[PDB]
Amino acid sequence: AKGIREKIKLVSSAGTGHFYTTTKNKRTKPEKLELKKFDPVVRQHVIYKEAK
Amino acid sequence: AHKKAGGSTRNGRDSEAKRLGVKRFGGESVLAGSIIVRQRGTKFHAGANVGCGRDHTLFAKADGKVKFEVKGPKNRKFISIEAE
RNA sequence: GCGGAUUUAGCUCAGUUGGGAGAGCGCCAGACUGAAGAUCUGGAGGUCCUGUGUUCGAUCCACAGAAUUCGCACCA
RNA sequence: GCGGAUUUAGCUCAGUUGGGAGAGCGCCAGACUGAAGAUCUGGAGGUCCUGUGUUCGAUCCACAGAAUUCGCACCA
RNA sequence: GCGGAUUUAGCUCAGUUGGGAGAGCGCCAGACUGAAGAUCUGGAGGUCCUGUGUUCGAUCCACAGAAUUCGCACCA
RNA sequence: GCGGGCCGUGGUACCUGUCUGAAUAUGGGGGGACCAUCCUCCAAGGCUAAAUACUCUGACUGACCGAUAGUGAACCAGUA
RNA sequence: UCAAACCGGGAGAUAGCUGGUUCUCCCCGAAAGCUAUUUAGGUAGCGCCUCGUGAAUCAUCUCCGGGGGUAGAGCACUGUUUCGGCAAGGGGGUCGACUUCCAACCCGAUGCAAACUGCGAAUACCGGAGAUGUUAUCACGGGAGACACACGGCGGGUGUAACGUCCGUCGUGAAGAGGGAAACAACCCAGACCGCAGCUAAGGUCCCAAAGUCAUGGUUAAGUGGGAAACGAUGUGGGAAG
RNA sequence: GCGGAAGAUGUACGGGGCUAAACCAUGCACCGAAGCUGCGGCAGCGACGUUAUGCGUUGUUGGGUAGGGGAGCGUUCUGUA
RNA sequence: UGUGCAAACACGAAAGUGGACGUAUACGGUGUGACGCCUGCCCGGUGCCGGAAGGUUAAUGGGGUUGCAAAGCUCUCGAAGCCCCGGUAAACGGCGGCCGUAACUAUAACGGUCCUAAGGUAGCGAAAUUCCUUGUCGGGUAAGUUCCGACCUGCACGAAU
RNA sequence: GACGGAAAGACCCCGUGAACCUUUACUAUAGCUUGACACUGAACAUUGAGCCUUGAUGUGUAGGAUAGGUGGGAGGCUUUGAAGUGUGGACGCCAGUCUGCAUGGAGCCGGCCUUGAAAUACCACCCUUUAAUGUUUGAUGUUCUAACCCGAAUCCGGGGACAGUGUCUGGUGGGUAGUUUGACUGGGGCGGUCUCCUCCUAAAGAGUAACGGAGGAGCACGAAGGUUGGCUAAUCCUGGCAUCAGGAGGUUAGUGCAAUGGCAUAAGCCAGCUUGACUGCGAGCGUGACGGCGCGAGCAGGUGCGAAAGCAGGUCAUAGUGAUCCGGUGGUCUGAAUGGAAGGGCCAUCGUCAACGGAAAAGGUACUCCGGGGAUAACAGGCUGAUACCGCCCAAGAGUUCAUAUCGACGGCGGUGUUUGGCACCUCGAUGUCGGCUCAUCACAUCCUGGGGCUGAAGUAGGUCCCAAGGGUAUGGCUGUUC
RNA sequence: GGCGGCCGUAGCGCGGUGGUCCCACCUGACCCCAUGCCGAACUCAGAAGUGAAACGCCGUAGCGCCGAUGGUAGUGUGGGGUCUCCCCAUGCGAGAGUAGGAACUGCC
Repeated sequence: AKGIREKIKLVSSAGTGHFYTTTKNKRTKPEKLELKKFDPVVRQHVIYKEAK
Repeated sequence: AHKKAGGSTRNGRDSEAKRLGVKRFGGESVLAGSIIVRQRGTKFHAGANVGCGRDHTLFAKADGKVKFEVKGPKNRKFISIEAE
């Protein structure tokens, strides 16, 4: 479960979209760097950022 | 880590494979049969495997790969009803 | 009877890469000491249970027999 | 016979990041002491049970065998 | 999962004056003793959990993460 | 408000126990949640006829049973 | 009466536990798997009895278009293992040549395998057409039994073993007459209305016993007519060869 | 065919008994089943005709535990004749 | 071992009650159980009791955050008892293995070496409490896994188990 | 003898049976201690907290910085109520100025206002803290006093807010009570196994068991993902085991993972670049109906890379997983009437059950009973016979020499079934156990004697073997004991 | 060498011979263009020198693969005996052995 492990659960943040996105991230650098462009159930081409 | 104790395979379960696709009636462009996954090439009836031979027939529909290196994995050249 | 262990130079015992038979003690001698003692050094002392078999060659394999010891087994 | 544990330098034992073999004691020697004692320092001392297999390389993996120990089984 | 405490040189720990990193023990050396012991003196040994931020500068502020420990929760 | 019982009673039933504690009809309660605004009705006092039950007793009836049947008991029976 | 009273009372307590369960005749006539269930000697949807409804053309005993690889065979993984020849390495004896021994490789003869192969069945089996069949196959829905087969022989697999677990073949107990085999669950032959006639099967056919002391040919002489073995034999007969 | 083969109150193929009334290799005729065929009397299923599961004809014809289905008669009382 | 008593201890739902028409040269709760010899090694691991820096220890109220209130999240503050250390084995208990010296051989005896602290000297011990054990030596008997005496490393005998 | 009649075993197992006592079991109920609320009032002392008033303002080492603080410095022009000064005092502990005190030199204000070791003026923010005082208040200890309890007729005495006690919470708690804690299993027990993937076994589809023989998964990873360019490996040989150059080399390398299958101008290696693990909705696949989940294959709209076709629904494919209730996370709907909150669902993801289709948590039972079952062992019988007993074949060797004249190894082939281990169809709806004893009935693989075979039989004396019951097998001490 | 047909018996090894027609090697890298380190790759240019590696032809069948003529063991399938076991009928026939093809064909 939660603790000191590579994989980590964190939802995205398209901004105006309805969020919803599952993507883990281990501890090997980079750190403060989510992913990239995503297309949530809303307008085409919206901001990303899985970090939170 | 490494493997040891020589031998053939390694025992499993009950084979899960069938043989759908009469290919003598209506046939939508899809996998004709079921045994092993991943394979392309045949776009129509191309039943051709080492032995006495193989065959299929009638069905006008572009593309229609097989399962894999099994029931005629080779890719022949077109075939349909008789006058679609 | 059955099962296990043991059976190497006087004594007590080590010794499985199968191809060196060895140690302690004891015995004799040397060195030392006035000398005897004890250390210390040297030498001698082995059908390494017996036969047979296995191997190029076996104390150290296999088999059979004998002895010792223990457990077990059974008495009008 | 069955299963578990154990089988590292003389003794008692640590040692799993697989790639250093180590500690205490003992033995020899140095030092010191008139000297012997005891510390202290140094060295020697280990087929790390055996064979084979696995890896680039294993004491530290796998398999087989042997020994020790315990529980169990057998015993007119 | 939630909350508290803890996370300083090998070990055990002090250190909120934000601006000295320190003590005991241990280790090495010196002095002493014939010597060894114990005192005693001296030296070495600190990514003071980690990152970032706040300040002129922080072990000693704030935030985030991790370790250890305890209570609690779960353990169809 | 605290601790319980009980109820179909759900934070929205009723009641008991401890503690606290209003206003007052220019007032207050209720309409199955809480608080200000509608509708209805007003507790913390009391009384109140009538509409079904059983079956000892009397009578009647029953396509009920028939004296190892039926009430244990048609003969001294709840007696021997 | 007590490791716990008596009587009656709320018990005709609850049980996946045992037993019980009675008239005639006629037709047909089992099984021992899966998913789930407080479920496993219980049901429901399903493998199997029966009845009603519904749909629709096969199915399979055949043939035709596919998939598997076991038996066997061959020779094959691996780990053993027979001989000879050739080449390379190490050790010992004498000469830098040769001889002897050991391990690995290749070839031929020899061959090896519970985890293989240059080759290779039977066979079961998916999909589509026929002789046969024409309404069978197949589609739906209701009500069930049901997922505790076993034993003997043969061949096994696990098993260091007990009146097994678990597979395979066959055969019976099942749902079998009649009948012979002396008797007999399964060996052989062959399948039940009544009364009756004829002819056959089982088997038997000299007598009790009903049926030929029947045909052709031969053997044994042992009365063998039936337990019998690893082993021995000028008992005897037949055949080939120096 | 034989040697390898010793044990239990009376010994033999069902018996008598048979050189075949044995046994082995064949074959023929009969007795012998509720078998097969024929004369007088059935059931279930399906087909034809039919309102009919009533008849006629036609193919199969008839063993059975557990179990399924169906017919039946003995019986009491109260209807209507 | 508990208790000066409106006591300890015990009975009852309550009211009350047994022991007290008693009172510690009392009574209640237990072990041992006579008499005689007695009496050695260890507290590393429970129960009870006492002390105790620090750690653990609800809700209301109080503080912070959250929300124009309220939920929620969180902090701070906490008796008796307990963690803390110690005493106690007439507390439940634990007492394995090895080498040397030394003997014709085996054991006992003594010291050490190791493990888990000690490893057992009084007595007496294979004893109704030791497997191995019909243990070893021996009495006794023609012979006795019986018995008695001794040794005794004491598998799983040993101290008011 | 009719496995006689009859009185349905206490041994043993079974039957998710009963009871008992008892642990380091669960859940609760008395009782004890204590805090607090109602029964606990007054006086004294201690500690914490809130509020008010009063006084001062608590922090530390050197000119480029002064100083709560900080960044700007040092003898720089204009502030409240007499004290500022230069040598003068206090109530909680340390400094700058303030008041009714008392006065001179220090100048009138001022001090103030450009020295390194002694240094600058104006209105929210870490102090905003600390120290003292008054009021309200929480906890602890002491004294006194009305309740309460006991003794006494009463007066009154003793005890004393300890209490007595009611209620509740947390901890401790054998002092008390239940096998509830599954199964398989060469009886049972000990030892080994119940989820899942992948050979052999499964006997050529399929499907198929056993504590069946072999071996593993419960994770890891942004890359071991994708694309492109170049390249192609093990291993062996030669020159220098690391490297480099040449040759041989379908490949035995490698490709994340237990194996099979696939692959080399490659899905392998190296390098660069880049990142399709996108959204929505259908058809198909798992004999035979059955969900989640998975996979192959389209369509509609759109992300990445490539010229493009095309490739992705994670890592070549097959193990790495798990419900309901509840809680934590993302848009809406929902309760006389309205606002502010607390509450109640659809889809999906994450967190735990690895005795892993899944309970929150362990144990004895000889006083036994009852309803059943062979689907449960310890004996006797039966099969087998590895063990056991005995024989045979070949025969080394021993035997002074001499296999074969006793003895007789290695190896091979058999008989008996007295021994033992023991594959559970027979009896546990039960032929109660060993041995002995006593009593009745039916047989033979024998020591002496008798008749014989071999001889390590010269003779004698012996060894071994066959035959034979005809007669005879009659006794004690320890132990319940059988050998 | 050019240009066609048939079009997996053209898998894979190996031999002879010919055309300065053709073609790779080779040679040279001024430039287009290009190599992470190397015009080796990539790309461009000229042709001194051969045929040592193409191509045209043509000679061996090793080995792979595709066909054909002959047949024992093995095996499909149903009855017979027999202690086991074996036999018969019938459809084929392990594997060995004898051969076929290394291109074929038109035109300049």
